[PDB]
Amino acid sequence: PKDQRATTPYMTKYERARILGTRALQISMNAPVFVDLEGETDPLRIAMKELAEKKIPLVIRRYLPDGSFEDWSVEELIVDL
Amino acid sequence: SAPLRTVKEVQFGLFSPEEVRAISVAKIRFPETMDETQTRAKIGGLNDPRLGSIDRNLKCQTCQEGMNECPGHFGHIDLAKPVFHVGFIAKIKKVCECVCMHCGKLLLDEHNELMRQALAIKDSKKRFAAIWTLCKTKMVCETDVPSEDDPTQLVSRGGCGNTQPTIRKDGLKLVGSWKKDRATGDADEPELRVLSTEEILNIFKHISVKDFTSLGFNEVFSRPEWMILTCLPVPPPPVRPSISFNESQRGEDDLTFKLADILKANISLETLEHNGAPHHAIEEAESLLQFHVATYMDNDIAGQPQALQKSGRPVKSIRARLKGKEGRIRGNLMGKRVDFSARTVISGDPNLELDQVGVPKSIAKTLTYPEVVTPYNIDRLTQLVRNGPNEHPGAKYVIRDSGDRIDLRYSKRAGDIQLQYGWKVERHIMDNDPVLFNRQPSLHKMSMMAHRVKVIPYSTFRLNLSVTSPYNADFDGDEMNLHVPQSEETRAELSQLCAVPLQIVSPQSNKPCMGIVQDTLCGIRKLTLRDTFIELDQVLNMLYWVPDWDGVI
Amino acid sequence: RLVKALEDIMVHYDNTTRNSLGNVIQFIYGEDGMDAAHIEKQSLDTIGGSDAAFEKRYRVDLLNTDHTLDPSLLESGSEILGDLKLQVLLDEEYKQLVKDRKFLREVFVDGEANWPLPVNIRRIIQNAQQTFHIDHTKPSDLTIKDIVLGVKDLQENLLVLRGKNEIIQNAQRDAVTLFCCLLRSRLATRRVLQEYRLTKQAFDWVLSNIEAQFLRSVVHPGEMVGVLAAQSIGEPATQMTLNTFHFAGVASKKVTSGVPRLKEILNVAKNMKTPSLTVY
Amino acid sequence: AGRAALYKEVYNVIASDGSYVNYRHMALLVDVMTTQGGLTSVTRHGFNRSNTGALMRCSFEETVEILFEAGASAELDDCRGVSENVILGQMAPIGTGAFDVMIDEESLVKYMPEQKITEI
Amino acid sequence: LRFGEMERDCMIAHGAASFLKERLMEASDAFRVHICGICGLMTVIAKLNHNQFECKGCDNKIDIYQIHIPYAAKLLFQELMAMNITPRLYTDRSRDF
Amino acid sequence: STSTFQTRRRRLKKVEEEENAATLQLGQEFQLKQINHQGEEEELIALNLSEARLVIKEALVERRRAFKRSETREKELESIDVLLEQTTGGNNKDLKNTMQYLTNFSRFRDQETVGAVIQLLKSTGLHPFEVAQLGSLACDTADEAKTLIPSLNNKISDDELERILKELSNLETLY
Amino acid sequence: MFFIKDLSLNITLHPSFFGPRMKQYLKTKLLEEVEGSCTGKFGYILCVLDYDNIDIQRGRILPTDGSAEFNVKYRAVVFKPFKGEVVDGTVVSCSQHGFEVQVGPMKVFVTKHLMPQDLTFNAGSNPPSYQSSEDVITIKSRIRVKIEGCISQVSSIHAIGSIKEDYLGAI
RNA sequence: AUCGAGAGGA
DNA sequence: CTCATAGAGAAGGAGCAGAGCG
DNA sequence: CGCTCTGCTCCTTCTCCCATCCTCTCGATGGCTATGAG
Ligand SMILES: [Mg+2]
Ligand SMILES: [Zn+2]
Ligand SMILES: [Zn+2]
Ligand SMILES: [Zn+2]
Repeated sequence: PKDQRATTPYMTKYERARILGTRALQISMNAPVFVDLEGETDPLRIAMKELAEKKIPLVIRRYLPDGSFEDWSVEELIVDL
Repeated sequence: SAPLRTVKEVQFGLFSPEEVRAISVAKIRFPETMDETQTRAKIGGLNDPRLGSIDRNLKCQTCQEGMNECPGHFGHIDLAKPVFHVGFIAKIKKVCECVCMHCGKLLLDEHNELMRQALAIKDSKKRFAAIWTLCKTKMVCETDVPSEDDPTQLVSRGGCGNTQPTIRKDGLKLVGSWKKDRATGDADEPELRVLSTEEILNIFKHISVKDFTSLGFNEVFSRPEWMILTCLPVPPPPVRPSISFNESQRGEDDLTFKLADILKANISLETLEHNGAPHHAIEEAESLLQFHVATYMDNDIAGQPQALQKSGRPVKSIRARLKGKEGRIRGNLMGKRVDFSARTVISGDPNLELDQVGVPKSIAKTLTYPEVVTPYNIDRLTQLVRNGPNEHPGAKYVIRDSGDRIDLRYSKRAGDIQLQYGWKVERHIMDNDPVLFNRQPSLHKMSMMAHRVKVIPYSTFRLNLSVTSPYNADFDGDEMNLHVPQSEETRAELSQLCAVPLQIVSPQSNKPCMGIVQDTLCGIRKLTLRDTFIELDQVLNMLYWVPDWDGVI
Repeated sequence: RLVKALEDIMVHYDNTTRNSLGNVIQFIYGEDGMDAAHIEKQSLDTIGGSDAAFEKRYRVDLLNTDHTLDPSLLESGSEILGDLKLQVLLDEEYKQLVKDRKFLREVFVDGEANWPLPVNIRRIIQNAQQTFHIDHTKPSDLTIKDIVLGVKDLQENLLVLRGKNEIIQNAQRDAVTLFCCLLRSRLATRRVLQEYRLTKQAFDWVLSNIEAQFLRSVVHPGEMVGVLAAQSIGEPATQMTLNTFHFAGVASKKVTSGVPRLKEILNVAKNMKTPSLTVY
Repeated sequence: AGRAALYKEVYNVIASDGSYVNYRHMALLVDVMTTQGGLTSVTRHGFNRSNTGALMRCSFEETVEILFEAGASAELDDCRGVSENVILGQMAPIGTGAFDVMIDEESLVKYMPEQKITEI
Repeated sequence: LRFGEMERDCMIAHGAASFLKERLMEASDAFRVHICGICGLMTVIAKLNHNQFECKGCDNKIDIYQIHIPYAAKLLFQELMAMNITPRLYTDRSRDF
Repeated sequence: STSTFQTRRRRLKKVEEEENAATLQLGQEFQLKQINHQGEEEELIALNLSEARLVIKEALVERRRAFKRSETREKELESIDVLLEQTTGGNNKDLKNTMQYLTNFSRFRDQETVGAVIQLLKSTGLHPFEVAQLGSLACDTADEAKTLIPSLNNKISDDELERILKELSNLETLY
Repeated sequence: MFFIKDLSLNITLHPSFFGPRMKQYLKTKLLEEVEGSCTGKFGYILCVLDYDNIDIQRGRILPTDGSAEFNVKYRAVVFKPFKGEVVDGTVVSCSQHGFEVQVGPMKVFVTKHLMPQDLTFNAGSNPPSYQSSEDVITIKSRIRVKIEGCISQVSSIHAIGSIKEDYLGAI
């Protein structure tokens, strides 16, 4: 589904958590970032920076009642839910 | 190299003796066990015929693997005689309410729309319940059966052309009572005799797939002959524990023992039939085997016929070993012991924050956490190494990238380490670590919380006094339930899960989970009285006191 | 037992509630999709209210002096007065409000005005008064259309759902009907002008804040309602001690209650040892 | 009518002298019991006696008693049970497991800017 | 420290299957098995450094899967073997939906 | 590796397929009418000897071109070795052998000629398999074709077999 | 004989993956697994079709760790012979046991019992040929072999066929 | 190790 | 010949009271 | 007009589960019967 993605355009705290944890993990795994390590050593704060900026290498698969799914990118989603 | 996968569809049913033999690791035929009777070994056809490993015996179907990531292997004892499985005896018994002998089908058919409506039941579990309800009236295997349309035309199908027998409870088996009992002086009262397993198998032999499936079941995964036990599994020692009490003693799975007894009993039967014996001698030995097996499998057999193991111990059957309540289902399946946990007595402390716990340094001394090496923390990590497992702000282990959990207690590396990115520095627990705390029992989220660490001298948990509200607690020796997260991701989640702000108000009634301390409240009431005024010097100290003070009097 | 009984209950992305069979238990979260965390019990000003009082509080007339508002209170009040079509503009919503009252007397025939609601205007207007430091001696810059047509738009803007089914839209419309009643009542034009003296800047500001919260009050999906509900009932259920007596009562006879009643209910035990009826 | 009336009494009598606790949710639970157009009894002959995942039903009350039928009818585990997956050491489709994070090829192209390092 | 069902219930209310699982297996269980997919049973001859893990009766050295399962779950399977009740643990969801 | 697409119906071992006979007894994997991983009915592409070379030649050039983004039979064999140096490093020797092999047995070395070959065979409604057998099979007479291919023996007239065959013979002279 | 099909390969992303050369690498990896692979299900992987335009789908996150899943689609052509299938092959080798024959990417067994009974090994006739009848067959010669079956090995496949027939024989 | 009974704690 | 040694429920069941064809 | 087949309704009978987590010591098995050496 392209413009057929009927779920909300907002990202939930659950999704947020998965994202944050994911990026924090990636930080601890020496992953590249969208926002540079500006002094701060804490991955959660580091992630928080690019998280706030929605600069996240990520898409979430939501699901339909028939088992299908929707493509919601981080940039697509509104970080307020 | 097997691909990493996840189970999506588990097909259930009963195992096929045929396939069982085909996949059998060993035939298993020895009525005895370990050391072949004092020879420092195991048994030719039991215990070691390519079966699972034991302590220091690599075996494991001669695939070694020690006994770490090493599953064992099952042998399979073919049975000379067929044994009725109890859980299916009851089912078969009910099935027999509609069974028609020699026709591969039942007493009822399509020649009656009402029967067709019973047949029209989608759920076969209900379908045959209705069939049982109906077929029990006039259970007669008529050879030719009148068609619904013009009954003068009869449809042949009653392969045994006679009345059908009824069933009565009789110990290990059931008694066949062949209907009869006809008008001519109660002619041939229901021919009484214990039902033959072979007779039942003859039924199974003639059962068609069409009708078998009209009764549900599963012609592939649940076939009627698999209700009869004709070959039994022989678990590897890990599954049917060998055991060793005190010092290198025995005490093994008594089912191995009882099974050997069953086999020995079978052997005496083998003799009774092979060399010859009274049919009653043969009868009883077999009756006993049905008995031994029934109780072997599940010792919950009709109360009275429930023998106690040779040391006066209610034979612990397969089911007994596998029961619930506690047993297995709750014993481990609904609750396992946690390696990163604690049970430590709590206490109050008015100086601490809601999520700042005064954590006993004695605990900090005993607990650690697997951090990883990054270029922006290496120096601090080498300080942990220099601190060793001695300092409370030190470390105990480091997993070297190769998978080596380095023990700093004995290592001289306190002054020497080549930390590369990602080594798991198992440091001591430090302040602010989001550790779980809880008070059981409870029927609400409030009670499980994640909080920041504040290490303390003296020990006991120094807690914000208001914590007792959401926990409905007190400080009466309550050994707080702790669980320490090992995942960084989880640590982040915990700030997003059990933070006080995220818990304090419950949508249940949408209420805050605590209020002002009763001493404080009354004091405040006094504080809010019209005559309440305060001295500057008192105020000054208060102004310092209050952390929110902006510097303005 | 109850934990297990209520275990399999959850919210899908489409916000329906269903079991593991997919059977839709409930086609909509708590019949509103709104988060209880953000719901509060408050009084609605049109459950009671005499016929006259209703009209006096809400009716506005450009020709009938009885409900004519102060022409200086509103910057353009003296201009608007006399223009019948704008009296009609107002009447559209007024007649709907009195119709709403006609409905409400049936909706909550028990006369209860105080109900758990997602929206609290009284708090909002407190915020607005403080936000702009409103000078209540000066004329307001709102127009009659800003108020009437603006609220019609506001009503239309309460987009809790994400779809295109006329039917679910209707469900949405019903869900906020109480709120549009409220807007027509608590915030009737003369209330806006006489009671609140709302400026346009404040008005506009408020509108943006209404939606902000409206959004924030929406329920998340993927929820295991079963345990959430089980805790919400079970925890207090244990606190609810005592059964058939020793907590006062009306009937002199003891009444099957507490867990005796619970149990026979839980296990469908139709054996009423205290089989009463109340016939009106 | 009886469903609603039951709830009516539930609230009036079962809740009764307590506190407000989401009457609609209370009502829902009543609806749950009767979604089939009948009424579930909280027992082995009611709640257990369903058409649902046997493993879940086993964790509720009975054991092999249930399994015997599963073997007889040759049931199959479709791996969609919430708690059942948990029992299997798997993650259930609830909360953190209710959605599947991904990085689509499409977005990976989006993640090929001057910060080419966002490509993976 | 024994895990309780209420602790589970909390994880359920939280949706914290993550933490649940790291305690469930990462800190208290898990076992690496080779299950022979073709029949859904662990009919696997353990040909470790050969990669020839023949499935007896299937003659299958290929359709075998690596699965990280609870040791207790391993036992459950084995119990079912002892119990004579089939559980063909297949990894393929043929049920479209 | 996959090569599945077709969903299963019986995961449990049953009969293990039918015998893989040349008499169009192709398996599900070699189903003449099936759907590929694009959701497109990709009928069994029973590739012929000479046209395989066209495909391979193109592929050798393809790989080389993709990399760039980042005549006698003997002359052709020389060119193949050059392409092998350009496209591999001793890997997929299966291909190395195949293309040298196909070159050695080429009968329709050029695409234009092959197009005509394809046209003749598919115009008669031959199964993809049967087309492949004839497109690759050199043949002096229909009796050879029928003996070597029984499915022609029991289905196709000799008039048509010979008509096409001698036209193919001419196309062989037209490599 | 050779069969083209749009196939797929499940490649899993792991934490080692962080840089800017996605499909570039994946194409290499794909070929490393796929090219030359040999299993009876399809025979021999002759060649992957369409090096570019690779459908890697996505990097679906696998939350158990820092891995992610890319099911990669591509076309490929394979070699597969059938019972009684007539093949213009060529000889690889020869001993007194018989011949080893090359067809495309596969080796084929053409033994002395699959060849005409009037033809026996003659070491005096080099390359170590069979030479006791008009069917003189040398290593350097070619051969029309009718594959009677496929003796699949684990790592490779050795088909088996014969030439003892009027329209079969050395080429 | 292992189960059984008893005492106690909240 | 002599010692030594190994309460409440569901479920089932039996009886008691009718319609219809030979 | 009377008797079979059938219908439901009554008592009789069997059988079931009974809170959550946690902490200790005292106890482990018992009286009876057949084969071979100096
Ligand atoms: Mg206490
Ligand atoms: Zn092993
Ligand atoms: Zn019959
Ligand atoms: Zn298998």
